[PDB]
Parts: sequence; C-alpha cells; structure tokens
Amino acid sequence: KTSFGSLKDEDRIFTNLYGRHDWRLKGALRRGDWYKTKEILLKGPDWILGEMKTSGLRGRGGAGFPTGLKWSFMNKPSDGRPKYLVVNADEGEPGTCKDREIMRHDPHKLVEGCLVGGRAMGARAAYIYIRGEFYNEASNLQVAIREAYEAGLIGKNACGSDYDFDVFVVRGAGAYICGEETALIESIEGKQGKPRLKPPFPADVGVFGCPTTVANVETVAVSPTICRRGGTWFAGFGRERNSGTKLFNISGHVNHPCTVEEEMSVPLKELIEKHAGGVTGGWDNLLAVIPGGSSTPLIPKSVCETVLMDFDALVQAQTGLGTAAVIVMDRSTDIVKAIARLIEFYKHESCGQCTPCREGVDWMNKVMARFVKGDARPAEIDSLWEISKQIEGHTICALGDGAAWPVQGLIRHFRPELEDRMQRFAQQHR
Amino acid sequence: SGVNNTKKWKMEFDTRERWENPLMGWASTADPLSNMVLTFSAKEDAIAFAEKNGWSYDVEEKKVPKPKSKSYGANFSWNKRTRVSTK
Amino acid sequence: ASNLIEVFVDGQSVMVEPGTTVLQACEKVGMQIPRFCYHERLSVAGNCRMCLVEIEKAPKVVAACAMPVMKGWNILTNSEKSKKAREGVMEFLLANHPLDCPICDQGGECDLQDQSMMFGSDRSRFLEGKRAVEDKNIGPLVKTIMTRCIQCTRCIRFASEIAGVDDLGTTGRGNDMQVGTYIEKMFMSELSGNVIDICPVGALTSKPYAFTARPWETRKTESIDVMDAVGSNIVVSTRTGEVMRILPRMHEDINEEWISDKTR
Amino acid sequence: GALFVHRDTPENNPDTPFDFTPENYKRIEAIVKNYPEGHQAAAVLPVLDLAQRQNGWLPISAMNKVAEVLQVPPMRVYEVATFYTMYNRKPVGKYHIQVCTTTPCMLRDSDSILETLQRKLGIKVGETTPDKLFTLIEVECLGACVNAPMVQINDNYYEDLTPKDIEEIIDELKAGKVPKPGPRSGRFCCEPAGGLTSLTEPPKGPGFGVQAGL
Amino acid sequence: DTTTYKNLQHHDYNTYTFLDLNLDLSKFRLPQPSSGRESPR
Amino acid sequence: KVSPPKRAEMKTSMESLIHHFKLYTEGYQVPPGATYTAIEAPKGEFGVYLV
Ligand SMILES: Cc1cc2nc3c(=O)[nH]c(=O)nc-3n(C[C@H](O)[C@H](O)[C@H](O)COP(=O)(O)O)c2cc1C
Ligand code: SF4
Ligand code: SF4
Ligand code: SF4
Ligand code: FES
Ligand code: FES
Ligand SMILES: [K+]
Repeated sequence: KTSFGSLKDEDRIFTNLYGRHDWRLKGALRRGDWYKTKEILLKGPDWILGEMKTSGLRGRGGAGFPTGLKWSFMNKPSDGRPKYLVVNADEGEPGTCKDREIMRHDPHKLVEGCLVGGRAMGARAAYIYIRGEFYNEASNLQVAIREAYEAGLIGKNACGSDYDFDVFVVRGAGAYICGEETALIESIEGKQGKPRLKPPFPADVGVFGCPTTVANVETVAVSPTICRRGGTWFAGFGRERNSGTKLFNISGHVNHPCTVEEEMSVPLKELIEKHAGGVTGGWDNLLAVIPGGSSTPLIPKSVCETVLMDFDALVQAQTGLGTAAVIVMDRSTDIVKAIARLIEFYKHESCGQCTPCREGVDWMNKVMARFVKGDARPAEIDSLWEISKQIEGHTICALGDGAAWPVQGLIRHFRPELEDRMQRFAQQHR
Repeated sequence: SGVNNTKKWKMEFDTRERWENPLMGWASTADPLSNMVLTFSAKEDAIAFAEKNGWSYDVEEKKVPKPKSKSYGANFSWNKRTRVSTK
Repeated sequence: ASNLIEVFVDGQSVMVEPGTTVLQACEKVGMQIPRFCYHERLSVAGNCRMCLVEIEKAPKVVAACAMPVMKGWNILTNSEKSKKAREGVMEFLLANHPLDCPICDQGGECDLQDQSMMFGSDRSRFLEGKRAVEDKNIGPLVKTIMTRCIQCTRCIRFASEIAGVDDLGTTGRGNDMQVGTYIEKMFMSELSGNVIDICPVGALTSKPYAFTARPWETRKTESIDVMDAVGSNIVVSTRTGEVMRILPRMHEDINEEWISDKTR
Repeated sequence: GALFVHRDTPENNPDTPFDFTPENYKRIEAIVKNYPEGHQAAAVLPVLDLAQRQNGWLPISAMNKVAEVLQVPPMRVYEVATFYTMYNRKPVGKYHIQVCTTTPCMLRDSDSILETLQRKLGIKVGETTPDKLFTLIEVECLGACVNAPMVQINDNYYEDLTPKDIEEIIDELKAGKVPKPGPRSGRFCCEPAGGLTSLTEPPKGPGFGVQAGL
Repeated sequence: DTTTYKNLQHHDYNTYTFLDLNLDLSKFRLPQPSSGRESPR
Repeated sequence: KVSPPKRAEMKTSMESLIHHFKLYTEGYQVPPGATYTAIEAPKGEFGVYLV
C-alpha cells in the first residue's frame, strides 16, 4: 500500500486507551490478555525472538533500535548471575503521555509483556521503573500485579508454565534523566541518576551488575500481542523498516489535543486533521511542529505539508520520530520563546556529569534567553550553532544531543525570526 | 598528570650551602655548580660525560609506571568489592 | 600471538592485551591523551570528556580513558575531529571556570592551564556571567575554593576507594552540581593531602602551603621520608634555601603515587 | 532556588525527632526484600520517599535515620536526596501545588493558571502561604501534555483547568474536602474533546486474530 | 458501559497505598539471589 | 598562544588570562629546529642563528 493511516479499530493494539472497559484483570481478560501465554512460554525464547525479528518492531523509546535484535543480545546461556528485564515507565519527555495512558488504562498488557519479554531474554524479574509523579498510575500497576499474582500469572508458575518470574515496581523521585537507560539502571541500583558509559552494555552489566535489557512500556506492551497475532501482521502495518502501530500524542495549538493509536507512516497533516481536529485557526494558521517529544528539531508548515510519520521519513526531513509527540505551534506564538523554554527544561533536567552537556546547556539557556529578549547579534547565531555541534556527540548520554537538536532546528528554519528580533531590539534601544 | 618532563636523563650536582644575605635577606651562595641541570638522551651518555669530566656520580634507574588493568565495568560489579557507590 | 591483539595508533602497530583502553594503548606507543578525570590509580569515571579521540572509519569519537580497543582499530589522536573535540571540551570548561589564575595556587602546576595552552582554543566566545559556588571548611589541611572545581569527581573516587571514608560526593544537578559534603563535615583522615595532589585545578589546595611559592620558583630534590618506617619517596620543593613543600614521588613498590598527612 | 548545602538550623539539626512508625518498619522490610540479598543499598530511594511521606518534608535527621537503617553512608543518602527533585529538604505546605510550565502547557496557557494561583494565594513565586498549607512552585513536564493546562497537588493531577477552575479547586481545598482528581471540563482521561474518534466500538474478545500453530 | 469513565478507584488512594500494596505483595515473591556478601562494603 | 592578548580581554576572559599567565611565566614553545635569519642592518648583514 502506498498510503498509510486510517487504522481499523479491530487492529488497534491498545484497546482501552480511553479509560473505559474496566482496566482491571476481568476487563483485560474480556478484551483479550493472558491468552495462550502459557503456549507462548512453552514455545520458547527463540520463537519469541524470531517473532520480534519478523515483526520488525523498533524501540518506541525514541531511540529507534530494532527490538528483536536488542532483545536477542541476551540469548546467551547462564553465567552465575541472574538476568533482568527493566521497563522504562519514566516518560519524562515533554509532549509524551502514552506510557501514562497505557499504565493507568491497560496495565495487564504491560504485565503480560514483562512476562513475555523476560521469558524471551531468559530472566527472573522485571523491574518497572515508573516516574515518581505517577503515584496513581503506580498504584494501579501494583493493583494489576497483585491481581496477576493472585491469579497465578506471575511467580513460581508463570501462567502454569515451569518458568519463574517476578515483577517489581520501583518509583523514581522526579528526574527526567532517569528515563535514560543506564541512568535508570543507576537509579534502581540506588545511586544518583547519572548515566554510565558504554561499553559495558546493559546486556553485559546492568542493574546490580547483571545482564539486563531496558525496554519501553509501549514496546513491552505491544510485545505479547505481537507474539499472539503473528508479526507478519505487525510488519504489514507501516512502511518497510517502520512497521506496526504507534501511540501518537498531539498537543499544543490543536483543537482537540489527544492521545490516539494510529498506523505508522501516516501523514502528519492527515493525523492532525483526523484526530486532533486540526490546528487552531487552520492548517494555514499552522507555523511549526515538533514531531518527536522534545529531542527532535522543528519542521515548518512547508515540509509538514507532505511529511510522513516514520523514523526514516523524519530522518529524511532532518528530524526524528521520538516518542511520537506532535507539539503544534500556530502563527500566533513565540517560537523563539518555545525553544528557549525547551532549553530551560534541558538545563533543569541535565544530570551534570559531563562538562559538555552541563556547561554547554547552561550556556545555551543563557544565549536563548538573550535571543528571546533580542540583545544578541547575528554572529551569535552561528556561535550557538557551533556550541550545539560541540555538545552533540561529545557526551555520555543523549540528553546533550536532545538539547542540541531543537537549537539546530530553530537556527535552520526560523533564522530570519531571530534576526528580526535582534534588529528590532537594536533599533528600539538606539 | 603530564609526563613530558620525564624521559630525559638529567645530571645535577649536590646542593651546597645557601645562606642569608645580611643586607637584603637574599639567598647567597658560594658554589657555581648549583644550577647545573644537564640534559642527556641516554643514561650511558650521562655516565660517559660524568666519567670524562671526572666527577663522581650516583645513577638511579628510570622509574616507569607499571602497566595497570583498567576496566570501566568493574565499577558496577555484581559480587566484587570494586563496585562504586558514586559516579 | 596468544591473547595479544594488534591495534594501530597513527598507523603504528602496537600489540596490547585484551581489555586495554585506548588511552593505555596510546601511552604504550608514546602519546599522552589529554585527561582531567582519569587517574591510573583510580576507577574510570569518563565524565570530563577531554580524552575524546577519533577511531578510523567510526563516525563518533570515543572516550580513550574508558573505551577498550577491540581489534585492528586505527586511533587517530591528532586528527581534525579529535582536535575539534578537545577544543570544544576545553571551551566548555573555561566558560564557567573563574579567572582566578594569579590568586590561585596552580601557577605552573595547572593541568587545566597547560592542556588549554596545548589543545584548547586561544579565545572565549562566552559572553554571559560565570557561576560561583560557596566555599567549604573541610579541614585545617585542605583549603577548598570550590568555585574553580571542574566537577571531575577525582577526590570523590579517591576518598571512596583509597582513603575509603565515603564523605565526599556530588549534591545537586546540572550546572548547580557541587562537590563536597552536604553537611559541615571535618574531612580529616590520614592520606588526605592526596586530594590536593590529584585535584587538577586549584579547588583543593594546601592550607599550610597557602601562598608561599610557585612551581617555577621551587627547586626539587628527590629524597625519602622519615617518621614512618615505610620509607616513602618524596620530593622536597625548596626555594632560596628554605623548605617550602613536600610532594610525593612515584615508587610502585613502596608508596605508589601518594604519601600520608604526617609526612606531607 | 533551594541550596544544596545544609546550614544546620535549630529546626533542622541532626537531633530533631525522627523515627519510623512500626508499620513503616514493615514497609521498609518489604522494600529491602524486593531488592536482592546483596545490594540492599538500592532501597535508598523508596525508603527516603517513605520517610518523606511520613514526616512531610525531609530533615537531616530523617536522612541520617535512613542511612542508619540501610547501613548506607549518609553522604550517599544526601547525594540521592539532593539529586532528586521530589524530595523536599525544606518544610513545604500541606498541599504543595506544582504547576507545569514547559512548552506545550505554556502553549495552552499555563501562565494564566500560574498568575491566577499567585493572585489567589497571595504568594509570589515559590514561598509558603502564612497559614502553612499551600506552596506554589513551577515544575517541568509532568507527563500529562495532551491535558496541557494541568497541575499536581500532592499525588493528584488536575487537568484542563481554566483560571476559574483552579480558583474553585483552591476554594475547595481551603474548605477542606479534597477535589476530584483528573481532567475537568468534559474529557474523561485523554480522548478528543469532540467525541470519540479512535475506538468507538466494542473491543474484540479473546482468540481474535490468533495465528495458527500457537 | 462504554460511555462512562471507570478508573475512578484511583480517587480513593491514600499516601501509603503503593507501599501497602508492596507489603501485601512481599509474600508472593520468589527467594532472591545473593551476591555472596552482606554488602559491597 | 604567541602574542599576549589585550589587557581588557585578559581581565574579562578565561582563555585570555590563561594565555597571559603562561606567556608571561613560561613563554611560548618554539618547535625544534635551526634557522639563520639575516637582516640588512645599517652596519651590515645582521644574522641570528637560532637553535
Ligand atoms: C535524556 C533521556 C531521556 C529518556 N527518557 C526516556 C523515557 O522517559 N522513556 C523511555 O522509554 N525512554 C527514554 N529514553 C530513551 C531510552 O534510551 C530508551 O527508551 C531505552 O533504551 C529503551 O529502549 P527501547 O526504546 O528499545 O524500548 C531517554 C533517553 C534519554 C537520553
Ligand atoms: S549528557 Fe548531560 S544528562 Fe547525559 S550523562 Fe552527560 S551530564 Fe548527564
Ligand atoms: S585552577 Fe588553573 S585555570 Fe583555574 S584559576 Fe587556578 S590556575 Fe587558573
Ligand atoms: S575538587 Fe578537584 S578533584 Fe574534586 S571533583 Fe573538583 S576538580 Fe575534581
Ligand atoms: S579522561 Fe576520559 S572522560 Fe575524562
Ligand atoms: S509539558 Fe507539561 S505535562 Fe508535559
Ligand atoms: K590541587
């Protein structure tokens, strides 16, 4: 199929996204969950990993790495140490709400995916590191986990199989950087949320020094339905190498900001006009869009006209598909102030380990504040571009890249706006 | 942490008396061979130069640092004591 | 070649053991990679980012202090990408570093100054205001001017692993992250002037050796130590016929790199 | 705002009375059992959170008590408490209003919410009301961005709020009854505000679309 | 049935709900591996 | 790294102060080599053989 979108409700993988249909275990069994899971576990780890590889599911964390290959990193025999699955329920990126929605409205999908992924890797426990601000979501997840333990779906007989698994929930304490892979591992281990270098990879040294695999909530939540319904089906959705369904959050200046499940490779304009009710004032009033959450740069209306919603499509459009969090800005907004607020966010949420990210993102925050006021000079635009290029690729984790990229997008597209602000400031202060 | 000031063999003399000037409090000296750092590319060259000029010498061997096993993954050990508590 | 792997640096073809880092291979050939947080007797931190080097046919620079060489790598230590990385990291350090060099104590002993002159740029693009951090009262031996700390955690790693007191650490996040004790703590152990040694900047200086001399002034005499039967090797830094400072020497079989507080 | 240096005030000395309730001791035992037999220092974060939930804020005696219980260095406990932002190292109000001011929320006008809260409570930026039950602070993204004009009071999210909506929420809090958490002004959780456009039909039950051979 | 919100049991959660649920869950879990040490010291 | 910066830049900049300090304490490192430079001085050919 050349065109994508208009996903069928019977093909929606995240039924009960809107809080109906009794999120507890009885409603999960009515909607279809924990079905043939014993058959899946007895079918075994190699079959599950081959199912993931044939489905072609990619990380849904924003990373974009092939889930099947990443999970098949740990198909080794035993070492002496246990193995762990870790789920990232931190969801700290601006624009992103999908993990919160699925944890509070269909948590048994997350629990079943923890069990299936833990069996696929070969493991004894899944630590769900949830965000600290999601107290009600964490309590609902604990209610679901207690119901699964009472039903015998976890612990000493995984759904009647001879596999032993445990599911723990550990809450954060308010750090966006703890959504990172190794920083989350450190936060579980009880230190500060500072990411560690790679190598060693988490598949060799993770939490407590054990082989671990860190996976997104949406990834593990679509995992057991991928195993159950094939994977050729999941690859049938979406384009080549960008396959399946995706939870798009749409926020900002849209008529109905909402979280909706939609097929991959759907047009941005089609997605907004079909699910968000359109831009406030119209598609002509649309100025810019951030398609990923906050780590991805801007795309203006001109390229937003025809862009698709793939990793490859946004890479071609000099952006990325991160958490699929379409932030929409119409013409009646301060785009420089929005980008400066994003740099404020990255300055406040930097963990402070690397000198590049630490000092450079503080520097970016000050330069962007002066850009918003107008008291800069047009040479400082290229100076800020070089500061961004110095930050990017020179840090331990990708928060430095995710702070450099919105600056690069703003400089790339809305440079006459910055120059206009500077000349207006200069002529009004002289 | 720089090591460029090593790797050249220095010949120096024994330190003599540096007393205090009665007028100004400066450091007065009586021997001319006080600041006599001589640079040589090899220990045998320094030995030959000292023997040729007729000075008694004490030569001490080069103290290279020992090659050490370094692994970043030891900071997060599962059972060993090398696990750190702070990054 | 039993358990020996061939790695190239600038085309040279040195054999190293597995698990050898890029920095260790480069120093085995003879090149000293710039560093601020790596210390050969401390655990690898990898946070100062000064040791970023380019591997051939690899788009991303790697940290030489932590990355182990795999096989057939060609380490391009003097490439344009590596020089740009070093300039960027040095610029980021000196952006918020305070211009305290004359009133400082690392006059000719500053790794930050020397590596700036050798690998950083010659100018600053920083047009903003620098941060400032309130000082601590860590003891009568170590004077802490923590405004000029570069957050390299070397003192933290030393006091956790070698001294083993676990009293130093990082409090805060981002540019506000500070090194020290959260409480008013009197960090007084033996082997506690070695943080003055290993601190590359003048954040941790010697309080008795407050403002008395400069390294270019000091004549260095390599001697041994008494009042301890270990017999650790020291350097007496004198000036104008007066003993000014006692530094440690390097003897791997007696005292390694450091000495005790009594002999210091 | 808050300084990462303890000044040792009379109200926050390392002798202020802190100890866990016996049921909190049982909860700490459950947490330590959740972590493996080695690496019990991984329980620093939730035990410190439990101390905060018991005591309101987190004094230095509470931090030292958590360190003593878990046999962890107090400096490591201070590292955790200073690093993470949800730990209150100063006494806060009873309700602790947190207004998200990141980019999609300020696109949907969280500044009006913040200024109406400011003029409603009489506090400027980040201080406490005199009756010691409200502390208004700005925060970053709280994860509810499709419900962009939102706020967090203690553990509850109040979303899609007009200025009069946040005023009447504050009136309800001053009256004493806790207001209903969640998004107000029509939406249940996150659906579009024009009716359902996504699911709109009963979900298929078990066995639907099951591949053969499984 | 499908026209009403039904997550309303998150309304009546107290400050100790998560930890009480964890304490209730502590009896359902398998014995955990040891590192061979009381602590990393 | 060869010429000292201006005094205002030295008192307002970090790299400038570092370079001022190092040029006025150690001086610039000249790369190794030997040259003979001859200049038509008024008395005659004035030469410097620098190693
Ligand atoms: C600063 C930063 C924040 C991140 N926050 C999140 C987050 O909130 N949730 C998430 O799932 N991944 C987050 N990630 C990306 C993780 O690296 C990634 O999700 C993780 O490797 C899981 O892989 P997956 O996407 O294949 O499941 C973050 C990364 C960075 C650098
Ligand atoms: S890039 Fe920033 S947030 Fe990431 S590890 Fe470095 S200092 Fe921490
Ligand atoms: S530590 Fe070095 S760069 Fe910093 S003020 Fe002192 S001499 Fe200058
Ligand atoms: S005080 Fe010195 S040794 Fe310690 S982190 Fe700062 S710069 Fe490094
Ligand atoms: S020496 Fe490698 S990052 Fe500091
Ligand atoms: S940006 Fe405000 S809740 Fe996410
Ligand atoms: K020092």
